[PDB]
Amino acid sequence: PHTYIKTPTYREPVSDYQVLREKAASQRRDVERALTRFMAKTGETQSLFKDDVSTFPLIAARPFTIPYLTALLPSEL
Amino acid sequence: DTKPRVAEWRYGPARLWYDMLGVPEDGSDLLADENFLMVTQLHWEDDIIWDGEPWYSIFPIDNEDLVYGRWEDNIIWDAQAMPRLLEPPVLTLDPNDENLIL
Amino acid sequence: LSNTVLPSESMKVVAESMGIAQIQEETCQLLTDEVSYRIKEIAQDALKFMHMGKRQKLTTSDIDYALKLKNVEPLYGFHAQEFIPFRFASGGGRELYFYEEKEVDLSDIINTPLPRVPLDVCLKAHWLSIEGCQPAIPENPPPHELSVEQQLYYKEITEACVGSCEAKRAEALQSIATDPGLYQMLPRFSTFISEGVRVNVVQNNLALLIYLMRMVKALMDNPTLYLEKYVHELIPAVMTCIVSRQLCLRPDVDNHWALRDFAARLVAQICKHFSTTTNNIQSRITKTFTKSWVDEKTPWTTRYGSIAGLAELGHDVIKTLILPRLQQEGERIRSVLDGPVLSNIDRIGADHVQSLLLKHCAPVLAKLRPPPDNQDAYRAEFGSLGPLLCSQVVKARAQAALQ
Amino acid sequence: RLKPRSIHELSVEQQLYYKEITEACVGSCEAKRAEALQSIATDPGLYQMLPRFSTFISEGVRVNVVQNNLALLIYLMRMVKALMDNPTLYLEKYVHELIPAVMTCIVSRQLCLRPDVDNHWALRDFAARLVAQ
Repeated sequence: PHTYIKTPTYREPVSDYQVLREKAASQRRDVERALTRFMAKTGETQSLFKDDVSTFPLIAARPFTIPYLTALLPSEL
Repeated sequence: DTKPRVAEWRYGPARLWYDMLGVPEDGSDLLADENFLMVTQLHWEDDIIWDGEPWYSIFPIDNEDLVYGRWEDNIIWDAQAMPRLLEPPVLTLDPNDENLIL
Repeated sequence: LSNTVLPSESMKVVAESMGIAQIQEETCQLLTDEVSYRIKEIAQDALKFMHMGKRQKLTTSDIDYALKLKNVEPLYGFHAQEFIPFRFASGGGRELYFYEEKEVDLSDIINTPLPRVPLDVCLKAHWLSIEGCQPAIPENPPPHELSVEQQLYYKEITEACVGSCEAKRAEALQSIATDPGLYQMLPRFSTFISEGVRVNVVQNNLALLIYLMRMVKALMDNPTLYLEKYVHELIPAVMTCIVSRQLCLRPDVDNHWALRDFAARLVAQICKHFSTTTNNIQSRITKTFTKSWVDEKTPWTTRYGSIAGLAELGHDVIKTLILPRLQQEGERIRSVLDGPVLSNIDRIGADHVQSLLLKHCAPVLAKLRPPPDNQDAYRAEFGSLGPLLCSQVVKARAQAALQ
Repeated sequence: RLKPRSIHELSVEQQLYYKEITEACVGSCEAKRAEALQSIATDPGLYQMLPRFSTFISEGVRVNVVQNNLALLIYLMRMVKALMDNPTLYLEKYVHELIPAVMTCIVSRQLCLRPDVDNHWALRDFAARLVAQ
C-alpha cells in the first residue's frame, strides 16, 4: 500500500489539559502586559523609581468627575 | 464594472472601516514557464557554503488557500473598472494553525 | 394589480346559513362581485370622514358615518373596546373559524370600577419657532471570541494606526513588532488590513494605505508570530497597493510613487521569507507582475508598480524580465520628448517610470558589459540608460575605493 | 466558523516511505542504501514527494558541513545522482536547491581529519563534479 494505498493523514493534535492551561495562561499574561505597556507609554505615566519608564511603567491616576459610576457598575453583564 | 464596495458585517474585525464608510447593519515569450522557474530568478550562488563557521504527519501541513486558491483574484488592478464585485468575507478562524487556543 | 373580490366559496357557506342546498357557481360569482363592490364604496367613504375629520386612524365611527350615508341600517355593537379574536375548529372535514363568545354575571357589571371622569377641551399657546429654530421647551420634540483584555488591545492598536497622532502610531507599531503573544489576534489583524486596503476603492486615501503598509511591515518583523497561515490575505493587499492605478485622491500631487516602492520592498520581503516550492509564491507574483508589464493598455502607474516589484525581487529577475523589453523605453520616449498634449498627467508618470527603469538597469548594465562603455548609451535606447550605466560604473568604482 | 482540518498531500502511509527511504539512504547498511537507491532511480510516483526530498538533501548538506561528515555527504550525493537519472520526475523546478548543495561539496574545506579520507574527499569532489557537469 504506497503504490496504491491512499489513506489520508492529519496533524498531531495537542489535547493535553496541562499545556492548554499553560498556553491560555501565558497568552493572557502576554496580551495584558503588552496592553498595559502600550497604554502607559502613550499617556501620562508614574513610576515607583526615579525616572523609570522602560521598566514597570504605571498608567497615571486620573480623577473622575463621578467615581461611583466607574467603581460600582458592572462592565460584563 | 464600477466597484462602490459592499459591507455585510459592521460588527466583526474591520468594523472600524465599515463604520467610517457608514454601511448600516447587513445592508450593502517572457511569459514562458522557464522564465519563472526559480533557478533563473534566484541568486542561489549565495547559498554555496564556503569556509563556513507516520500515523500523524511527520511534515507540516501548508496553507491550502495559498498553495491552491487563486488569491490573485483579490488584487484590485483598476479601482473603477473592477472585473468582478468583491463581497465582505467573515472571519474564518482556521484551527489547522497552532498557537490558537481553539 | 387586479380587481380583488371576496372568494366565491365564501358565498356557498353563506347560502347554507340561509338554507339553500345547491347554489351554482355562476350565481356565486354574481353575488361576490356585488358585495365586494359595496365594500369598496364604504371603504372609500369611511376614508372621507377619516380625512376631513383629521384622524389618520379609521376608527369604527367612520364606517358607521358612511353606512348612515348610504341609507343602509347601522351595525350595532362595534363601539365597545374589542379586538380581532378568532377560534379555529378542526372537525372531521369541516374547517371553520368562529367567535367563542363569553358570559359575565350581571352584578359584576353593576359593580365594576368606574373609569375616571373626562376633561373638557381647553386651549394652550406655546412658541413653535422664534425667528429661527425651535425653542427647547417641553412642548417641542427633543432635538473563538477574543477575551476583553485582547479585545481592548485590538481596539487600541487598530485605532492608534488610523491617524490621530504619529507618536501613538509609532508606539503601536513598535508594540506589533515586538510582542510575544499576539497570536489569536493575528486573523483579526489580517482581516482588518485586507478590508482596509479594499476600502481604498471607496475613498482613495493614500495616507491610510501608507499606515496599513507600515502595519504589515510591523507584522512581518515579529519573531514570535508565524504569518504562514495568513499570508494569502496579506499578499493581495500589498499587491493592490502596488499595481492599482488610482492610489491618490489628487493624482498629480500625491506621491503614490512611495507607497509603490515601499510596498514593492514589502512584497520582496514577503516572498523571500515565505516562498517554498510547495507555495510557489514568488513565481506566481512574478507572473502577475510580468503579464501586467508586457501587456499594453496598462497605465503608467501600474507599469511603475510592476517594474518596481520586479526590480526589487533581484538581479536575475531584471536580467530575464526587464532587459528584453528595454525597447519599450522608445515607446515611452515617444510620449516624453514629443507629446501633442504636454499638460496631461502622463508625462510625470512616464519620466518616473523612466527614472526607475534606468536606476535599476544601471547595475544590470554594469554586470553584463565591458568596463569601457564608450558608446553603450548610443547602443542603448535613447542614449540615456547608457549615461546612467556610466554613472553606475563610476559609483561602483567609488564604492571599491571606499572598501 | 472554523475552516476544515486539512490533510497532508501525502497518505499517512505515504509519509512512511519518505521515512524508510531516507533512513535507508543515510547508509547504515549498504544493501539497504541500495534498496532505497533502487527505489529513487525508478519509482514513477516519486513526484509530489520531490519537494520533501530536495529539502532533505539541501538542508542536510548545509548542517552536515558544520561538522565535515564525509559519509553523510557521500550518501547525499549518491541520492542526488539517483534523483537525476529517474526519467519520470520533473527536476528543474528543484535544481535551484540541488546545485548550491553540490557546489558546497566541491568547493568546501574539510572540518574532519585533513589527510587519509582526502582520497574519498577527492571522490566527494569527483562525485560532485560528475553530477555538476
